[PDB]
Formats: sequence, structure tokens, C-alpha cells
Amino acid sequence: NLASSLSVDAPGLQNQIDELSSFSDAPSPSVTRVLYTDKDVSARRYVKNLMALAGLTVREDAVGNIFGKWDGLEPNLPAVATGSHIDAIPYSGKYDGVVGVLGAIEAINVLKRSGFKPKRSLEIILFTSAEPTRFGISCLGSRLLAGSKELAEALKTTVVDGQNVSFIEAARSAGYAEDKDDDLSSVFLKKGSYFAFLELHIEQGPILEDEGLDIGVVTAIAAPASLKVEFEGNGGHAGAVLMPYRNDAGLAAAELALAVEKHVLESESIDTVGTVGILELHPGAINSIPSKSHLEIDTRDIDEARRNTVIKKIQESANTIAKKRKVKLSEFKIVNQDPPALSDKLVIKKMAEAATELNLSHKMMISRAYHDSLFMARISPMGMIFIPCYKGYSHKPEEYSSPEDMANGVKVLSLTLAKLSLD
Amino acid sequence: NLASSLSVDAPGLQNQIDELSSFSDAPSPSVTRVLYTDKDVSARRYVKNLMALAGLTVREDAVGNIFGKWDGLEPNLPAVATGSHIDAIPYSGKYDGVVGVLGAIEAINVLKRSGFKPKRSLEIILFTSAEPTRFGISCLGSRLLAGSKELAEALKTTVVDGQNVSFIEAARSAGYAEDKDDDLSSVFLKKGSYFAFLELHIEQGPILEDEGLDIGVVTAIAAPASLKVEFEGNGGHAGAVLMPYRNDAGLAAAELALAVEKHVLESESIDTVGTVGILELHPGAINSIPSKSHLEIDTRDIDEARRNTVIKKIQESANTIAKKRKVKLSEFKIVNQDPPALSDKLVIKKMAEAATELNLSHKMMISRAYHDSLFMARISPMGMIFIPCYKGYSHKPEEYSSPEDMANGVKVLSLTLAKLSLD
Ligand SMILES: [Mn+2]
Ligand SMILES: [Mn+2]
Ligand SMILES: [Mn+2]
Ligand SMILES: [Mn+2]
Repeated sequence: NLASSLSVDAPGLQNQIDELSSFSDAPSPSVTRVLYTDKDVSARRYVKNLMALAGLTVREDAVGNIFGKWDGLEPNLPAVATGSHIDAIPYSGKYDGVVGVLGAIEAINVLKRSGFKPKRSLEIILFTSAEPTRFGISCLGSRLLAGSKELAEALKTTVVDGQNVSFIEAARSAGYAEDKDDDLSSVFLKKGSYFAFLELHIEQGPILEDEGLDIGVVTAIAAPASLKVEFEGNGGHAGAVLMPYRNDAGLAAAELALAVEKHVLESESIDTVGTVGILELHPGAINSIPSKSHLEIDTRDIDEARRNTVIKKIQESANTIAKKRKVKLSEFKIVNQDPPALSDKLVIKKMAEAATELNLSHKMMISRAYHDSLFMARISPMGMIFIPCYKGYSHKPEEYSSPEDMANGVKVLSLTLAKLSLD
Repeated sequence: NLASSLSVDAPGLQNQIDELSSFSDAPSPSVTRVLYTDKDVSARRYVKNLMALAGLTVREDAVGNIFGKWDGLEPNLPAVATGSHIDAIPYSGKYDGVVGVLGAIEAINVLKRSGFKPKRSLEIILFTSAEPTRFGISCLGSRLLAGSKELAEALKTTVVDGQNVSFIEAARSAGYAEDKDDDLSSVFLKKGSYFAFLELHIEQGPILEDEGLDIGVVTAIAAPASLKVEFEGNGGHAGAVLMPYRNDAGLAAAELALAVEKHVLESESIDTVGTVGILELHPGAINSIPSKSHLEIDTRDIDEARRNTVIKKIQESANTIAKKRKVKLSEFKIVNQDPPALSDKLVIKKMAEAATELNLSHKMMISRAYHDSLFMARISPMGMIFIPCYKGYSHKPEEYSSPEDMANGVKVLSLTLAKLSLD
């Protein structure tokens, strides 16, 4: 049958993972690849080349989401879509996102080798960026595909990066967004434009590895939020300003970072997380008291209400700390605060069937990380396929999934796509 | 008499202050001017030109200390020296250091206008740098003049900036250190090579302003120290690594910063200060748990032993925090730990006499900030003249000393130099 005929070039897929990892602003084994930079452009070209070699119709939208389509026997039907991202936060791994892009292309080649004849078209999506590194916005591409007018407006009017480069300027430097009449609404997909959307991704947790299982069938995605906070004080000479007269913005930040941890632990649930990944002091000189501090705070929970309580407590603590330290809470911005999503029940059903037909062990599980799937779920039925990764490591160079782990995920992806195409 | 004849071009001196501030990597009204950068080179040329116009014989040493001499009637005698620095930490003011260089040149012009004829030569020193911004080393020029073989060795062998540019490489780009065969010992001055050394400087405190006084006669300089600390953890995915499994290096840093403040307050003396002016996270991404954190801590006291006690407690707290957070204390380095200096009693007497002859109110007082005078005191009898500054602001763009305050300090400098020249 189709399932027994599926054959993946495992070392070849690994070789492509390794080649793509060379497009990096960090030295191997780390990867840094930020939206619209030269490294991102190089990686885009590499992926577009592979799409063309696999015989896909390749196109790009106004923000650089990249699409590769295999036309089905009934091309007017809503297509079955799959994809992920290739951007990489500073000093991260080679597998996050990339497995779902390179592995999707491989899934197409696997199906072509087996002589599969799609009814619904299959389309691979390289999302323009999923990481919030550059503009503080996560899933920038899929948020726009899912129709966020709020985001489109901000991208056109206010959004800049940490070097004060505007989104429009960055996009144009990489060959995109060159239309002054476009408010980016051109990117929006109609609900139902896809029959379904699947994303293959490394687990970013240790569960499949620990339990000796091949495949995770993802049933839900946890609810993510991010906050941007700034404190302002008088600053001045570290040696000359006596302690009673200070309002140290650095210490306000230190206190807020510890309060974040505290409020997370207050939830009484293991599923709650919160992190201060960014804490910067200005002017940032050893002999100058910080007059401004800037924190970027990530917090999530599978339970939206519990997550929201943490955010509310964090805001209360920021105000309490500001008053006690006699600094100004000059910014408290909820950059995003998104609900969790549920995978479509019939997509889950086909994925579990596919894994079973391939003699692969599997379990139902939730994603703790967020993914483009979170926002694609607003447009169409969604599912995710997890593969194991070593010790669950991710967002760091120790991140690892074996050639066989990837090949298994690719086979499940190929077979689920085929089932959905013929449905 | 000489005292009544002294007259300063106050708006002229202000114009020079403003012009020098233009040599900055930060936009007005802030100044940034770091050792050996292009802006530093431009500012050096500007000052050397003023020295030339004032009739001074100009020379430079191996590291770019700049000397301008007015030859006395007995030129073989040890000269009376005066000067300060012109480098500026990021986003600081335009009066710190600058007043003591531009004002020293103006003191020469003032004495010349009055027909004063020095017996001992007068020599103005532009110290190559006082701020520790580039290499973590404060008073680099005066530490070498005072004969630190340890510093000379490090500068030749290990010292680099945060961009891994070596001291030698940086120095050569600015036109200095062009001798392979110099161990920098050429910079060293013999004890007694100067009869006395004076530094005019803004108070960097609010005391003279609050008390309604013209001049501070500095009696001592507080004992400064600085430390570098690093913590290391495992890092990973901020959304997926559950709280019990973390060893967050950023939270370890937050805890140490608060410990610094606590230990300072434990001294029970208002003369004790401590600051965390630098706190950096790696990788520094919102969705990446910090795996490395880096703190640079400044701590001082007029009492050396009381400060050292703070330093010991900070080291103890760093170890306790590391163990509790389950991170490695990967670095704890005392970058400098220097004793206080006492101003020379005869210099103090002459300075107070000068202020009195000029009908300027004054008090004897301690300097809380450190200065090149701290190290020149090892070579020569030392004293400092403080002028008031607005609300004591320093190391920030709000720093301000009035044209009149500066002129008063220049007159006291002129008259004190004249007294010491004619001993
Ligand atoms: Mn990621
Ligand atoms: Mn990802
Ligand atoms: Mn200073
Ligand atoms: Mn200074």
C-alpha cells in the first residue's frame, strides 16, 4: 500500500538540515537567523530552490510568506497545507521550525516517489517568521494570514526593531512589501481557504523520548502572552549619589523579575511558566546608576484564565515596585495575549491512523511552545505532529532530533497529507 | 595685586565646553566619548590646538597622555602640574573632566594676561582617559604615570575591550604606542617629578550648591572598587522548560543586585555606596531562558575597611545564590580595589588662601567620586578644587555648572598654581 511504500532519504534530509544551519550569525553549533537579515535571505533562497526542484509552484506574499504548491486533480478545492518557520532566535538550534519546512518538502518528494495522485492540492508554507526576535512580534506571518487588521496597521505605522529600522524598511531590504497602497490586507486568507493545516515540529520536550514513543499527536497549544515593561529613575553618578537619594531602575527590574517567578509559582499548576529573557539597563555603564530598565516577559499556561491571573499579578507588582522604588512605570505593554487552540478532531484522527499504519507508536499530547499552527487554526482545521528530541532541549545548540526521528515524522506527515487530500 | 587682576573669559570658556561636546557618539545634550575612538581623536586635536594657542610646548607619551608646558624662570625645577580627562561615559554630561582641562588652559591664559611669571614651570595634563568604559580600567593614564607595572603588563598582554580589540591595537589606531619594544614603562613618572598636582573638577554632589558656597577644598578621595560577576545555567525554551527544572541565570543576577544594595545598607554609614550599573543576559531573547548573566558592580567608601566588608559579603552572597539557584558562579573578579588618597596639607592651605584672597566662600570636603588626582597623589603632593554643579547631577546630560562657577574655579586654580610656582 501507500504507507508501506513511503521511503525517506534520512541522511539527505540531515544534510539539508546541516546546510541550512550554515546561514547563521552565530558560529556552529549555534544558529542565529533573524527575519529579513542577509542570513534569512540566504536561507529563503535555499528553501525556494528545493521547492522548485520538487516541482512546486512557488510564490510569495507581501511579507514574504513563501508557498509551494503541488496541484491536485481537483485544484479548485481548498488545498491541504503544511509548513513551519526557518528563523532562529540568538544562539539556538538547527531543528526548531526547520524540520517542518525541510521535512514538508521531503514529504512531497516521498509522495511523488510513491506515485501518489493528490485530489486536493498540497501546499507547503514557509512562514516568513515565527520568532519575536526582531520586532517583538511572534508568528508575524501566520498572524497576518489569520487576518489581524490590528497587526497589519501596526506594521505599517509604528513597528520598528531595536535599531529603529521600520518593518517596512527591513522588509524592503529583503525584497518585500514594496507597495505603498497595500495596507498588508493582501496577505489575509479567507476562512476555509485551506481544507486543513498540519505542522511537523520537534517536541521541545522530553516526553516522547522518556516514554519510548515515535510520534506525538498534538491536541492543543498552550496560551501565550508577552509583556514589555520599562522603569525610569533619575540615574546619576554611582560613586556620588548617596543611597537614600536613589531611585534605581535596575533594582526595580530585579524586583519585578523575581515577582514574575513568584506569581507563576503561585498558580499551583506545573503547566504555568513565566520568564524574563530580556533585561537591559540604560545607560549601562559600571559607574552610572541605571535611569531606565527594560524587561521583556514571556508567560504561558494551557489554561487561559490561570495565565491571565499571572499577567494581572505581574502588572500589580510592577506598580507596587514602581511606587516603593520611587521610579516611574513608564511602559507596561501587553505585546500579545493569545488564547490556546484546539487541534481539529478529524485531523487528529487521521494523524493517529497514519502513525498506526506506519507501525509507529504515538500518544496524544499538548504543545507548550506556540507555533504558526496556533494562528492557522483560526483559518482552517489544524493539527501538529511531534517527533522526539534529545532531553527535550530547544532554543539552544544542544537541541537534537535523529535522522530517523525526522524520517518517521516525515512519513506520518506524508501519509496524513495523502489521507486529507483524498478525503 | 595678582588676585584682583585675574579675569576669566567666562562666555568664551562656555563656548569651548559646548564645542568639545560636539565630539560625541550620542546626540546633544548627551555626550559619549570613549578612549581612542574617532570622537576622542577629534577632541584631543581640539584641546592640543588650544594648548598651542596658549603658547604651551606640547608633548605626548606612549599611551596618549598629553602635556602642555609653560616654561618657568627656573625650568629644571619640578613643575606644578594640573589637569583632568575629557573622555565621557555613555550618555553623560559635558562638564565632567572637561572643566579641569579647558579650565586649566584658561588658567594659563588668565595668568598670562596678568603678567604672571612662573618660577617653577606650569604643566597642563590631558590624561589619556579616566573612565573605565572601554577596557574596564579606570584612570588608565594616571595609573601608568604613577608607575603600575601590573597595569603596564596587562595592557601589553591581555587587555581587550568588549569587541575583542586589544589596548595596543586601539592605541595605535589613535596614533599612539608605536613602539614594539616599549613595555609602557616609559610612561612612568619618578616620585617628585612634579612639585604638586592640582585638579579642578565639578563637585558631582549638591553640597556647595545647598550650602551656598563657591569652592570646595578637597581633603580626600574615597576608596573605589569594582567587581565582575558571571553566573551560568542550562538555558532552554522559555515556554517548554517547566519551573522545577530551571536554573535561571538572570534570576541569580537579580538576586545578587539586590544583595549588593542590602550589604551597602548594612554598613550603617551614609558614606557607603554600591551599584549594579551593568547587568546583561545571554542569549537575551524573550523566549530563551538566560543561560549566562553578567554583572559589573561599583562599590566605594571613604573607609577602606568598611568597603572591603561590603565586598566580602557580596562574594558570600554570590556563592549562596549560585548554590540556591543551582547555577555555576563562573566568574567573580575584583577588577580594582584601591585605597583612598589624602590631599597634601600645604596644598590645601594654599588653595584655601587663594579662595579667601579672591573673596570666594569655601569649605573643606571629601570627594566621593574618584579622579586622576587619586593616582597622581602617589607621585606628588595633590589637591583638588571643586566648583558647584546643579543639584549635584553628573554622569547624565542634566549635569551643569554655570559660567560663573567655572570662572571662580579657574581663578582659584590660577592663584593656587601661582602660589606653588613661587614657593
Ligand atoms: Mn522556537
Ligand atoms: Mn518552532
Ligand atoms: Mn566621571
Ligand atoms: Mn571626572
